[PDB]
Amino acid sequence: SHMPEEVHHGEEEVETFAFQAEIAQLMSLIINTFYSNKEIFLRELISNASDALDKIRYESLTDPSKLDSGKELKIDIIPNPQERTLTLVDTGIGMTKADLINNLGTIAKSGTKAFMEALQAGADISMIGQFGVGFYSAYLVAEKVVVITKHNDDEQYAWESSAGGSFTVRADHGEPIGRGTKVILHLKEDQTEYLEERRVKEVVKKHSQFIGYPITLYL
Repeated sequence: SHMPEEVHHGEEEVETFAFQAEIAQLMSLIINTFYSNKEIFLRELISNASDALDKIRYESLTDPSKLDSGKELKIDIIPNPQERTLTLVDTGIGMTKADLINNLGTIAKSGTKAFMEALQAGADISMIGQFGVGFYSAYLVAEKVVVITKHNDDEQYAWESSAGGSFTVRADHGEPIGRGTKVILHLKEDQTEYLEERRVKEVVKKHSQFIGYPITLYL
């Protein structure tokens, strides 16, 4: 029966951070190059998911309660030709909001300057994993990457960038993943090749056959 007036909204519902110099410098190169062997994105993203699973396994051996949110350690590949998106879900340790921002937005600067300098010495984009910046190879076939993430010491937040030199961080109000990292790739229009059931099967068998975690394809 009274009149409401929101004096203060609180925390910003979308925080626009800016990549480091080298990081945004590489993301543009990865988008612009005409690299044919661009299937490594699935090797690097899966490999990075395996690293998140090793972490949640490590800390669980001294604390089983860290698996109260998720018992199984899996890697899911979810194609979606409708929204032209290929989702990659791993039930790893995930990231905190502070960790999510920093990992993808700052510390990549180290191996990024090294990877580009290596490219000046005749290195291949295939060798991007050796630098730990293998995540950004996902822009070989994507024009937009969205990362959903949940941790056992924070809430669920979303990471979004189209390599404009900046990325946005917002509290993800949607499907609860429980724990881990959910990398939603918005594929380029000419890269729906990796959205076909058959195509995904070979890349997993050709590259990431060293993974010690079950790779399920929901196609």
